[PDB]
Amino acid sequence: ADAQRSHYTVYPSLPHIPFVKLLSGKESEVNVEKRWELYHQLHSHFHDQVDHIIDNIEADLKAEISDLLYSRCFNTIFLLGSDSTTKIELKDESSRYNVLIELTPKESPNVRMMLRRSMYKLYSAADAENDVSYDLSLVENFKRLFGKDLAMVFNFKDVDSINFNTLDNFIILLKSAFKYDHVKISLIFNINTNLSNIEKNLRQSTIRLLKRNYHKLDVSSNKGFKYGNQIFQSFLDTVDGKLNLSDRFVEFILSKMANNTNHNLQLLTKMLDYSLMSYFFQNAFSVFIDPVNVDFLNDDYLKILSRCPTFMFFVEGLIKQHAPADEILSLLLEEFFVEFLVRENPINGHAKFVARFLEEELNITNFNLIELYHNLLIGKLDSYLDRWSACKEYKDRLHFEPIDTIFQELFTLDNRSGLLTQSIFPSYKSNIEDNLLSWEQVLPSLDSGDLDKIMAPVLGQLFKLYREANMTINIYDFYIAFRETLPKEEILNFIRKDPSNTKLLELAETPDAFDKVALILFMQAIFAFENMGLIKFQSTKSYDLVEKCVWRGI
Amino acid sequence: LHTLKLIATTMNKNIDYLSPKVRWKVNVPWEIIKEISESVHFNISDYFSDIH
Amino acid sequence: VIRKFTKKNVARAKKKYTPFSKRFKSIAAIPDLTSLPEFYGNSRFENKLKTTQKHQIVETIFSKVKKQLNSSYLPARENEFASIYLSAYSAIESDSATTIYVAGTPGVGKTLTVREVVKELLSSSAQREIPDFLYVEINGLKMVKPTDCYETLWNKVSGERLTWAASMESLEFYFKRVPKNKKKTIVVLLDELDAMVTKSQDIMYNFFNWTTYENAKLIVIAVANTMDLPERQLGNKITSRIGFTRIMFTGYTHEELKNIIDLRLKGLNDSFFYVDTKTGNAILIDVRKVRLRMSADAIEIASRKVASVSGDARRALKVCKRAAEIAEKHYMAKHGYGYDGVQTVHITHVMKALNETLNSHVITFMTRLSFTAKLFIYALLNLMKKNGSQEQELGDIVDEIKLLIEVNGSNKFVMEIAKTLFQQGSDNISEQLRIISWDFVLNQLLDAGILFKQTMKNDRICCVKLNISVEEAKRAMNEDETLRNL
DNA sequence: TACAGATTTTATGTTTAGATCTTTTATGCTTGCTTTTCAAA
DNA sequence: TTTGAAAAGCAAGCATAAAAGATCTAAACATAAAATCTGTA
Ligand SMILES: Nc1ncnc2c1ncn2[C@@H]1O[C@H](COP(=O)(O)OP(=O)(O)OP(=O)(O)O)[C@@H](O)[C@H]1O
Ligand SMILES: [Mg+2]
Repeated sequence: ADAQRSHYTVYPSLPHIPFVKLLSGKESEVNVEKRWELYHQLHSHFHDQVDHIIDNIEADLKAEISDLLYSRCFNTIFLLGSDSTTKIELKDESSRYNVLIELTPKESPNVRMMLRRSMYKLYSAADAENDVSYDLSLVENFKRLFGKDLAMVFNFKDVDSINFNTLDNFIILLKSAFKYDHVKISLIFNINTNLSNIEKNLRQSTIRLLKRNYHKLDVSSNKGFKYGNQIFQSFLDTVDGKLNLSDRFVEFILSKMANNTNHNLQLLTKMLDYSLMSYFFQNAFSVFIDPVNVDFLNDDYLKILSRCPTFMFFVEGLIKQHAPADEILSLLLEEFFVEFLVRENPINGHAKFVARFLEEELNITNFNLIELYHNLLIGKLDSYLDRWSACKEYKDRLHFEPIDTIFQELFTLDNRSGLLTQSIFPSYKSNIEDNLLSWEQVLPSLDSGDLDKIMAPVLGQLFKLYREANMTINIYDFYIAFRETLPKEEILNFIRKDPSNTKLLELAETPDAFDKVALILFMQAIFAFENMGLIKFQSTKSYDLVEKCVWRGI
Repeated sequence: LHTLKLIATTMNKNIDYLSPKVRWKVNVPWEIIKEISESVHFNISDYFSDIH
Repeated sequence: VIRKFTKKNVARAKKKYTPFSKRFKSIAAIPDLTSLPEFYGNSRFENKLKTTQKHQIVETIFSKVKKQLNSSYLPARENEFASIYLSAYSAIESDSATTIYVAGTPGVGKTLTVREVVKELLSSSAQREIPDFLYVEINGLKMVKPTDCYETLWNKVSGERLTWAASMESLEFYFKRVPKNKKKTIVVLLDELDAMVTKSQDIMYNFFNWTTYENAKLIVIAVANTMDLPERQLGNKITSRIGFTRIMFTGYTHEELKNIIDLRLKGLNDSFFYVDTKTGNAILIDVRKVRLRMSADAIEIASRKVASVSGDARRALKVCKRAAEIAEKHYMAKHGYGYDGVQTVHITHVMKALNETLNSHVITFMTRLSFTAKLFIYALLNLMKKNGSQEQELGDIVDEIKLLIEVNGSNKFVMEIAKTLFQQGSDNISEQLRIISWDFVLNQLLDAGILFKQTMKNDRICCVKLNISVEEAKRAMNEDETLRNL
């Protein structure tokens, strides 16, 4: 059986886009394909800029490491917030081999393996452009074998993960190469936590050795917000003139971006991407971000767009300002819808204007463009600009009031349904607890109908008694409590419904029938709880008591 | 926090994260957690002043 | 190509990989292996160890007794000889395959009587009473690897040199598919079978399984030191399936050992010798005629002591040789003889030769140690008398030594020796935490095997135990005139 | 057949991933006494 | 406003889980000489 196997490949039997028909299925397939292709050009336009930004991050970061790496001691570079993914380049410097050595904690169980891997990589790199011993006498004999001087650049990856005694002994080992006049050694430390956590794990003589020339480099993407602002601006120029961004959405972006520090840019890209997929999958008005689809107006579009609250406010203001009733009933529209979807919405260009004015005209760099865009959305840009004590004279030039335009609710990115929360950052164990406790929000209540009506599913019934119990539960008392909730008569009628099964009918007329059925269902639900991680047997060979492990609402 | 070893476990290799037998402990000194608590303006010393 | 490590001293034998199942096209294509000059065996290193002597050896009257009591030179093993001989003879004359398992303690004459059975079988085959056979001797304690037996036996069968797995498949195909009229009978002595079965039971099961084949013509004699070796290496189902002959070899009694010794000495006791009086050379018959004897009670008590302890012939022969050597040492020292009326080997010589085996040197070694080493052992004995733990921390021994020095200040010896123990008799040396030669005597008692020390880098909490017993230590420290009164 | 070259076989060394058992220490249960807040008069 | 009394606290003793590691095995990774198999010649 394949179900009892470790793994197996199924060559399915083959007996065209995932977008569905909206407007209760009355949308045309032409509009579905146009939504598909529209989403693809928006996604391509965003992601080309994102790829260019990521490539520029790589190029500038290699440039900074190459500048710091060049121009009788170690040359020490500390890369703070590195995550150790960058490929470090060394130049071509004549009459000198520049050899770069990567070491991970998995490649470093002891000092011997560090030296053997380092000298194997050194000998292989020197031969690439008679066997030898992979030890430090390769370093002292390097000019005798290859004729040129040696420059070793050690790159320790994930320094917060390597055993620090091994790393200390390896640095003390590499100190022995200082007596050779043809060797210089550079060390690169990929620090993730901070420098004070590193020097409390190293010995003081090693710190005194490393203090002769060291350079700190904040290599995080959070420093200065220079790369997050380019990604957010690329998303803004993708959706400029087509889609709006809500203050709820930008506040959600900021709140989720604060909770992750080492991986911020691709979380932002994932959130913006999923919002774009959700909008282009749920909204039939997406075809109207292109002006060539204005002849595709039908009835269902009009009754969907007539429920906009901006339209509601506009027509009640119209009955406030216009006394006669004949002009009001004429609007209650197709021609009025077209003339307002071609508005410029200059908040994106003005956000770019204040961004370049803050960066290149006031020499202020420590601003978040996402936070600035949120403050421009809520109308408090002055309360964001009154911090640096230099925008006081420019307070009146950068003024902007928000314009709540008509029919912007059909073209916006929001989160008022919690879909972005349920899909990207769910309350996983809370959802499991709430599905176990309630269960009528999962299984439908259709109106064995009687036993389905008056008896709960077994896992939810067990969880209702689990939650109200103490930390330590007696299993037999738990089974006694579970048996009281069950119907003693309707269950015995339920197992007699099928006359074809004869052994169950034989077991049904036993005087100990209902307790056996209750114990079987109880034991199956108890092992389901044990596999989920809800309970734990606090023993090995008795299995008489269990301990509660999970509490709802934590 | 576990992969940075600011938190540690009772076992170090082939770690069963989902087992209830595996327990957790802090792996920072008092000075590090003190400056972390002052970074977030949390009164961590108030939970230790009355105990000793 | 840049290598990750090198193996520069690989010496590989020129052994082929193709087994005997592919030497011929079919089972009917195999010729008569008896009529082949490489099959069934159809030593050039002696002249390396050759030289010429210049001076004649002086062969003393006791050197005949010494040379004639060597293990290199079958009373009491007649039922065992009869059993092995009739099993092997009945299986050879019926062209069958059998296996005889022989067990026993070392030195009871197992290999000797199996070899004597084999030579008697060879002599009977020389008289054409039974068909001819090959004799192969495989010793499990004479190998680098246990699988080399597969390499050896096939090399004695076919004459070719294969690797061990190919040799195993070759031997399987030989004993299974080769017909009986095209092959010869093989008698294998599997000596030291516990040496070849330690890693796994493949060699045991293969050699016993080959005797179950109807085409095998194989006699396997397997000699071991325990009886339950087939019962614990193979299961009872397998050992019931083969059905080997089971023979035990009990140790010799004292009368049997006595007959062994004077059968080694049958032509020498109460015999005459022409002895050169100026050199000591003796010739069996300026020259004196000397009779030579060993008394009966000396051999009697030697064979009585050996049969109580081990019962093997090697120990009895060796204590007789050692007694003769002691007698010849005193004889050569008395007469001033060189290397190039009645002479007897007495009861006292056998007594002394037995006493070298019987006595232990532990007490004698401990009574001749220095004061610091005896101080260490005395402090250790005091600590196991006080707390009764049998393992004492080294810091407790240090404090007990310090307390024993500080308490006995009125003693003349301790007052005279304390400046030596804590300052090496010098006023420029500060008072030391350890005594002088502390680690020296600790290492010496660890090297002698008197002590055991656990592996711990904290020198204070590290524990030390006596590795001998407490009574030899008590007897050693009560001998010393300094320690026994304090 | 001949023979250079490629592949297999046999043999062994290097490094890592994990299992089992032993020794010492943490941890939870039991039982009897002492302090302390909250439900009730 | 008391009050009293059951919940909470605490500690000595002890059986047991579990941490730390000593010791070891086996699989992945690696090399290498002799024999053996392939493709032309
Ligand atoms: N019955 C005997 N008669 C004479 N000499 C004997 C006898 N038994 C043993 N010896 C002597 O003692 C030696 C030891 O005998 P043998 O090698 O047969 O012992 P074993 O039982 O095979 O010992 P191990 O288990 O040590 O190999 C023989 O070589 C021989 O010199
Ligand atoms: Mg023997």
